[PDB]
Amino acid sequence: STTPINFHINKPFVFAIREKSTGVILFIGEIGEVKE
Amino acid sequence: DNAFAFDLLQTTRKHVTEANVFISPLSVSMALNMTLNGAAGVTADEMKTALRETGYTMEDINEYSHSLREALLKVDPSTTIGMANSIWYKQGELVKEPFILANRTHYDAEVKAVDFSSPATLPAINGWCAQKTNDKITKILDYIPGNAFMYLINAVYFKGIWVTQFKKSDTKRAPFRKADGTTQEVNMMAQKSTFGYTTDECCQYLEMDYGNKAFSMIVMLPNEGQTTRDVIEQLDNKHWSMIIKGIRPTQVSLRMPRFKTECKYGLEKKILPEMGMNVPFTETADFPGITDAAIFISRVIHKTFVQVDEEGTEAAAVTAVEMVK
Repeated sequence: STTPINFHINKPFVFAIREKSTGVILFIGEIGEVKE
Repeated sequence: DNAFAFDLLQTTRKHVTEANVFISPLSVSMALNMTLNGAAGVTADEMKTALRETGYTMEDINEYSHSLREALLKVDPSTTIGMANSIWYKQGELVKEPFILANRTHYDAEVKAVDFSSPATLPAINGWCAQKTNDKITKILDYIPGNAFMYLINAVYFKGIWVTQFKKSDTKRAPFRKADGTTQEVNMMAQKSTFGYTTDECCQYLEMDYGNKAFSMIVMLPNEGQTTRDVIEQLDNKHWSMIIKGIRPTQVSLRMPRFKTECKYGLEKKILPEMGMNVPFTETADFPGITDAAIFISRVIHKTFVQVDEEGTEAAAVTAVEMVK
């Protein structure tokens, strides 16, 4: 119903993979260049 | 308490020059905590300092590590999680049983006495890494030095499927502005869904769940003119808590690149010394819990892999602590 927010990842970003019950960060990093 | 994760990220980012950084603080702390069970005196104190574990006993660190591994392995059967540990030591050397038994008990360590001169030993170790990472990290070592004594190796593996997957038919070629200012063409995935979202003065934040929502990815996207270096330098438990508690379900039109990155670090060179671990990398190190022989840490090798795509994310890390005479 609500108008969507644009979240366009077209530039460097930081990201993390976490688990909620422990709160632990399993992985974390920064992407400055996209590779395949 | 994710202070070690943020301090390791900040210190790694300061000492490496590559555009991408990708680490598993969980893997590094598990391999170093196995090693810490054998350290005495200042060797142990400096390792606790670098791990942000000062003020905790080994009993509490080991019990926490064990309970954490147990929780992560069973919280979501719809996500694949691996947490494996192994110890490889020089055949004919005496390694103390209390140290082996502590690491078998709290880290489920697989302990092997090996001939480091055998042509079979490097492929046995590297094959173990491949087995514990779905063949995403196939080698942790290229060589074994002649004075090798022991390897303590952790492998973390993750394969999650997005709660709301992208359709590959919606992926389009689009520009991505690199950190060095040049633009490249990428495969830009797209979907419109309900996601966790929040903002602050610097950035936009998104939370993308996997499986039964126990695990998720947090994305921090700096606003125009803002930088990831500033995000990294400002991250700490307080800022992380502000992000997590601020997340609200929001309708979002997401554009995300399909991306992969593989990183390799020698954490002994600059990163762990800056975090406070100095004596363990020298001949003055003391590991009487492991052996009567004078040993020290020569390398802390950390390798990682991540692939994000329309289905989800596959990530792996291996950390090997190399001890030598």
